[PDB]
Amino acid sequence: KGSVVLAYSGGLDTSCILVWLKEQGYDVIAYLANIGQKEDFEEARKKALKLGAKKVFIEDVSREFVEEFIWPAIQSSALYEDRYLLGTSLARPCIARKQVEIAQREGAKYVSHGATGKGNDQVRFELSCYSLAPQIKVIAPWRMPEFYNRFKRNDLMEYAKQHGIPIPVTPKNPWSMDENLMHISYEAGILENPKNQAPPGLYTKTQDPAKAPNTPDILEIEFKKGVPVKVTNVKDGTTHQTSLELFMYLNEVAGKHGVGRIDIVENRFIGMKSRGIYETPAGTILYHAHLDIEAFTMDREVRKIKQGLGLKFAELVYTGFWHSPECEFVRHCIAKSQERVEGKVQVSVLKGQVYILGRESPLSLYNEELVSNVQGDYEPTDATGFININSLRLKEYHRLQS
Amino acid sequence: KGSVVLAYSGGLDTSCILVWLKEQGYDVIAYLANIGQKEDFEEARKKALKLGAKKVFIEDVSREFVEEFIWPAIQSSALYEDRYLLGTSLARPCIARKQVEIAQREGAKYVSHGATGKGNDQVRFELSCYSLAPQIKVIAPWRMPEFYNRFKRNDLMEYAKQHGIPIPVTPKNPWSMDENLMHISYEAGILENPKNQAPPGLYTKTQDPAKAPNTPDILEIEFKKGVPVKVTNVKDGTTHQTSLELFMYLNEVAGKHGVGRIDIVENRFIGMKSRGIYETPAGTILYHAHLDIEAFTMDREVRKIKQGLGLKFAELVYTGFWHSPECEFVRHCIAKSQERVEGKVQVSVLKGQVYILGRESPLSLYNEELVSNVQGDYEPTDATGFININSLRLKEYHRLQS
Amino acid sequence: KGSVVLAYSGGLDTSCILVWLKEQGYDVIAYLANIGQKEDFEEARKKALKLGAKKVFIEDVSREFVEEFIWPAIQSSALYEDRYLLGTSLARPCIARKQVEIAQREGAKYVSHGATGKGNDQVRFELSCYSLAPQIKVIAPWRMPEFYNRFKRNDLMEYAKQHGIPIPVTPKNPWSMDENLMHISYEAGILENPKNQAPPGLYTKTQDPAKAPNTPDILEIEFKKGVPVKVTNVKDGTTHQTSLELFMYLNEVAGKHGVGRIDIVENRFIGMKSRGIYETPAGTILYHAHLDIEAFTMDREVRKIKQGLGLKFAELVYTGFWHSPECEFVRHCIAKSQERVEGKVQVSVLKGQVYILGRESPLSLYNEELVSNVQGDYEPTDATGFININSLRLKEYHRLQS
Amino acid sequence: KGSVVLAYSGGLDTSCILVWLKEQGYDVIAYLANIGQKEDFEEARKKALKLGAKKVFIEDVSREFVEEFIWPAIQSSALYEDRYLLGTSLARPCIARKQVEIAQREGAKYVSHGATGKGNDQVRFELSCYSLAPQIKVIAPWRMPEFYNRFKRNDLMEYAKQHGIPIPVTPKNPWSMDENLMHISYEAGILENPKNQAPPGLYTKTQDPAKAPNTPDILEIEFKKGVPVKVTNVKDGTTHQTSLELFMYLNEVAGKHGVGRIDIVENRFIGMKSRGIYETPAGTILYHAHLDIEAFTMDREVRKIKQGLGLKFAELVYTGFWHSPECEFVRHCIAKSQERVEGKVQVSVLKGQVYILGRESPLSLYNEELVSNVQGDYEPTDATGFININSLRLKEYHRLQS
Ligand SMILES: NC(=O)NCCC[C@H](N)C(=O)O
Ligand SMILES: NC(=O)NCCC[C@H](N)C(=O)O
Ligand SMILES: NC(=O)NCCC[C@H](N)C(=O)O
Ligand SMILES: NC(=O)NCCC[C@H](N)C(=O)O
Ligand SMILES: N[C@@H](CC(=O)O)C(=O)O
Ligand SMILES: N[C@@H](CC(=O)O)C(=O)O
Ligand SMILES: N[C@@H](CC(=O)O)C(=O)O
Ligand SMILES: N[C@@H](CC(=O)O)C(=O)O
Ligand code: NA
Ligand code: NA
Ligand code: NA
Ligand code: NA
Repeated sequence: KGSVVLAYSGGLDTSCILVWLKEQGYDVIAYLANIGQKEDFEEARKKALKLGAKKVFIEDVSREFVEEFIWPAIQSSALYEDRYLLGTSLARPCIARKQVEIAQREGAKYVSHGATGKGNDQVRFELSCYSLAPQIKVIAPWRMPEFYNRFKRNDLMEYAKQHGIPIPVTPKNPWSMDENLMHISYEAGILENPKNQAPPGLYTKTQDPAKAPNTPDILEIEFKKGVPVKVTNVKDGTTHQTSLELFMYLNEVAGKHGVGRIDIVENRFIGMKSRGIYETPAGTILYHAHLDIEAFTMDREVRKIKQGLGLKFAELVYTGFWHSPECEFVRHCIAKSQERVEGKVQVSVLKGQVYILGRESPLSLYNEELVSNVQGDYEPTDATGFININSLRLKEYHRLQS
Repeated sequence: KGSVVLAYSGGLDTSCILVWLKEQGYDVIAYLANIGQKEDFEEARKKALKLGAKKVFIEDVSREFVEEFIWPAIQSSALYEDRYLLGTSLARPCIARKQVEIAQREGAKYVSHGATGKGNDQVRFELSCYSLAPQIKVIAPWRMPEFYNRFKRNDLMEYAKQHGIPIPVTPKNPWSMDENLMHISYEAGILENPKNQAPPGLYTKTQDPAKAPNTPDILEIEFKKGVPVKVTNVKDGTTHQTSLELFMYLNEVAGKHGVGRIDIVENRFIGMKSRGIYETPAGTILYHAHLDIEAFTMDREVRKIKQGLGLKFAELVYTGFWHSPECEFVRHCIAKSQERVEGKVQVSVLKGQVYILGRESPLSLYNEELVSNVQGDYEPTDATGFININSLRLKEYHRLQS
Repeated sequence: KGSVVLAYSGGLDTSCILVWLKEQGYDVIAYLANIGQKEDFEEARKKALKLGAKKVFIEDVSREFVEEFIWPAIQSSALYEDRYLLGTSLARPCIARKQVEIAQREGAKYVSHGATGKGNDQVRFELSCYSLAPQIKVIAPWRMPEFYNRFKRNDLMEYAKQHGIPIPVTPKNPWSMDENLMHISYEAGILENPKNQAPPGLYTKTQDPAKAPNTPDILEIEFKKGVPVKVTNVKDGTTHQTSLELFMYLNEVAGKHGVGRIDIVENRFIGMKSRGIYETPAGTILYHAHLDIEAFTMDREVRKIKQGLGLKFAELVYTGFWHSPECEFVRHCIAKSQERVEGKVQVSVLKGQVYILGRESPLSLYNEELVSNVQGDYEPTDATGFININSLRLKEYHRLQS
Repeated sequence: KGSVVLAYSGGLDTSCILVWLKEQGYDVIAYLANIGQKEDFEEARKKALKLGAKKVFIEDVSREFVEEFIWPAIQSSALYEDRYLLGTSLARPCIARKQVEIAQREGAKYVSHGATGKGNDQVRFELSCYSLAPQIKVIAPWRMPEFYNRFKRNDLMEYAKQHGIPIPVTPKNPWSMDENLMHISYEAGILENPKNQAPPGLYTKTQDPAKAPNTPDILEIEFKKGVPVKVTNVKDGTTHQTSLELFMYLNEVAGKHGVGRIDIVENRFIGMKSRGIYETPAGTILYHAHLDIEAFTMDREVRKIKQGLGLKFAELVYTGFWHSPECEFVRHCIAKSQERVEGKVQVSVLKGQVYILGRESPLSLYNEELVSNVQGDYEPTDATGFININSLRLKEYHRLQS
């Protein structure tokens, strides 16, 4: 009994959980985070009311998702375990934070979610909830015996049918999906056998690289403070100079050319290896563009220190520690390194690949004249000394193990 | 005076240097490292004799280049500054080591090279020479005033003409190339303006992704101890189970599909930023395949420690410290992590991109049953404790800065 | 019901737990790890039998504790959070491993321990048990509601009195102690207020530095492969050339001079900060001696890579991950670095401090002649080049943010 | 010819260099950095004028040395190679910066110093000079053939005698000293044999721990933002609440009790190992006090990230890169971590050792109640889940290499 804010999506799990928490005594507040997925939110709201929700909040959270979450992730220049661009992992603290906000506003003692007992997301939601509101209580049905021993997915379907929970007819895929503005992830079902290949009908956000356009899209991406501020199509003249709008245009450009597809096995914070395929179109373009622009504008030695911090950032976000003193310090250090990260990157998007074509920047650390056929401000005799003393170690070390 | 072993390639710089060291008193031993480039070595030998070389050594160094250099680089899973696969950087210690070997055999007091005063390669050659033979002497003409002030590239052409040094007619490109078995690099001339895009005729080793085959090549790559031992084409049945032969077939497959192209600005050991484009076809396939197979067969926590070592490996190789106690220790630690890195990766090569399709391994750390819709060996109640104590910090830290 | 191997010490907690597990249905095997503490093990055995133990194992585990645990810890050159020498943290995997060994021999389905619910040791025992024997079951009464809600320390005393559990008369100190061969730790009770100073009667293993001898003890410590193999007193001639015997002599020497005292606040694996004072006499001498000898015999760059691994080692041991693939890999890498770590360190032990006096080694990387008033094998002109190119960055970076 | 600012100390080397640069055509500006050493600066000024200096600048640089250099070094909590507190290494950028400032004011084209060709200090002076003023020119006589081949220390003495350069009568020690406010270092001569022990008359700044007071000094040190702001003697009531004054009082307290003595072999930026003994009295107290106060007030995970940065700081300072973008970024990150580092540490100074006695802070992350015999805000059942899922890896990893 009391009021619970449930992170609700409209699917079987969270439809059932709504009804279940209601059967258990709770007044349920259905909370629909609109984060760039393809939902008919109004109908999901109607469905939630029919199901017995006391209240429905649809929060459009896309712009702040781009600007407060995706932007620092690009600044980081880092990939979880050298492959994962963190699409879902970034979204959870964005979702959880608004959920806590709705709960404290409503005077609700409990929050709730439909994440499974073997996942990362359970951790991410709940670490942010406790971090931001130490006194909130969580109900995670998939970790409740009374719940998880009863619905041992076809047991859940039956539960739906018995309580008149509607099942869309659209029909089910033998995997689960997570979709937001940044990516789409597909993970259970048939994909659990890491020997088995994605069927072609799996890929919903990117074109098949064999069907993709024959002409590339050539874009110019402008950065300031490590994040994109402008996208212009060099050919057709299209321009976007606001965050969400440029990001979606990059999704639409990259998806059109089949860009952003990975197939990976990853290691889950609880310690299970999991097999996932991902579609991160815009994220893939920006990952590469940003690397090129920070490398052009950053000191060599700042960069290696900064990249260690990013690596740390990637692991903290993946495991669910966005709202922590350590990720806050790390985000601050990463932000600081990006002060001069600005300029323009020319890129080409074609057949499932992004290509860097050129770059320029008024804050460039590049010196065309110095690296030159012409001399210039350099003494070749210096280098001789530099080599010769770097070798002293090296010649010691040989003579003395000889 | 005395005998000098010159790392000779047959191009303008090292043709001129041969003649110059000869004019200076030295007996010149011309040393042609055959490392998978496209030279007519026999003619380069003839050219070296005509030029006044006392002696010519052509060393076919390809197999040991793959097995002793490229193999540990793949084990490392690392990229210099997140982009560079180290093609040229790996080759130098292979070349320098054989040069020192030829010099000590011949009783030659000096070795020599045609690397410029602003490069990485000068460092790599000479650090390995001193490391392996502390008493050898180096002649690096590009760092000698008597030499570099006189040939302030058209001054070098004149020198050639005046000493009857032949100039191929093939004509010059407004950039310099470095080619070996692993890659091709292009760097000076027009490419020095990082705003300027590679002209299409630049790309000699990879197909244009717009001209590349419409059907992919699907390959199965087998690893053992972190390095490829087998490549089989799933369609046409082609099989290679020896190191050099599988590597070249992967070059030929990846080059055919336009795979392995980068355009980057990098930071040079002497501290100048430089602009380079690279073609690393096989290297690009193996980079991705190996990542997938180590991730499937490696403990999560071994992996992050191991990846720090790889990062260290990448920097040590780039800067020229292959032959050092620190790179030796690092290579040893990296090798040790790879003991269980084995299995089979299914990959697709199409339109300038490599795709992972699936993987399997008898040393897999994957548990299909555990990660599953079915229960299994897991207690969902555990995770609740795991979350709740990970939050204790986190809730402390909020209350106490409140 | 069934048989349980209880890590038993003879104190109130584990005396009560013995009786409690017996009341609960279990046959209790009392397991006394002799690890260099000051117990009357035979009487603790008698006490355990009187209490209803089916069986008593006293295992003298000291020599293997020194040689398999303390030795790799010294090789590591690392301190948990720059202060803690890990005395108790090292002991647990030594104790747990023998416990699992006794349990599997006996055909016992369960193991048990008296560690509290807020500690590190619960984690260390149980992570090693599961790691070494995935199928064993743990009973940790302090985490059982039926147990911990009933004995909310005076409730435990009453339980003792009501079951005729003997209480020594020796009387209690308002803190808890953990003692082994390596150290003694004191932690709860009055010490929980980190503002409060240790009372003088707290310190049982080290002399008060104000009462300590006026003449120092000067010792020569010999290392091989990073671990001490010989201790000789320079004055009185005492010599120990076996592991356990030299270690105890160093405890006895350091304790005599008041060496090895710390007072720290540390952060506990579950995330609570805790206040602890420690006495690690021999450990403190060896920490300093070994640092001096590895620094004399190790390459500069091997050292920083190695020290990162040690840091990792310290955290893995503190948190309870000795028996893990990551600590195993790290111990292996650390061992490998120590191959040349050998020689002789002259040290002085006086008034709560250790002093390094000198050192020597046939595997020294020191060059007296080179570092010299005399020239020698060096070119001062080299250094000029080395400085000048290290500055190129540095001068770039100024001009280009000017 | 032209004007040169020489970092002058008044000793044989820099007295001779003054006269030599004058003989070579230059107008010499003698620059005496007063950095807390024991010079009679007025007489050194008189000596410099007699010697032919056009000008003499005595700069009292002590307060800014403490506040801008030593303070960030304490914030760092780090030791070069786990032993060296960086006394001399910190001073050089302080000295070099004022030298560049004097040179640019005077319109002097050149700066100069008497550091040897095999040292660290040559690097530190000159990297800061170039970093701060890319166009200045350096004269480093010890790297000039015309100079260093002529004064092959008794050749320098003769040079003095022949030019009427006064030699103090005080007589020479068979080692060189470097002294400032932070420490004293002794290094060449007899100490070059790392087997040889410091003679007792070597130690000028610290009492012999055998002669040191029988009663300790108990001090309370207050920190704010990671740096000491107050020192009060608990017994005698002495109080210092300004930076330089508290630092000197801590030198005077620690020196009185024999605190701050080390004997080490270190590895020099050019790659030679060197043997040095150091006396860092106040630095030693503050190193330990600050560690205790940051550990009490810092998040566990902020701390390990922060300590990596400090480690980086220590190496950047030792090698001479204070004035670099990477040390600037690192100092900024380190400063940021210290925002909450504040409170009071009770310490005891006795017989060559410092002891932590207690600590307190209004920004404490310590929770007496939580870590407690009393329950409190904790669920012991949580920890069971935390252990059990930390073991899942661990049990996997065993079954799958079984
Ligand atoms: N389909 C999903 O449920 N995706 C969520 C998990 C995706 C990815 N493994 C992650 O942990 O962020
Ligand atoms: N074209 C070339 O001369 N390539 C050699 C340099 C390539 C790359 N920047 C490297 O340093 O390894
Ligand atoms: N007195 C004790 O119970 N000592 C055990 C804990 C000591 C130290 N904090 C550790 O965790 O290893
Ligand atoms: N006596 C000295 O000349 N000391 C300066 C060097 C001390 C120490 N090895 C350092 O490099 O900072
Ligand atoms: N969202 C999925 C996967 C994950 O959380 O990592 C789950 O709840 O199981
Ligand atoms: N090989 C080229 C580039 C390099 O060495 O990095 C040179 O000698 O300048
Ligand atoms: N041994 C003590 C302290 C610790 O484990 O860290 C306990 O059980 O609580
Ligand atoms: N100051 C001494 C030592 C050093 O610089 O490290 C020298 O000039 O040689
Ligand atoms: Na709340
Ligand atoms: Na030789
Ligand atoms: Na078992
Ligand atoms: Na200037």
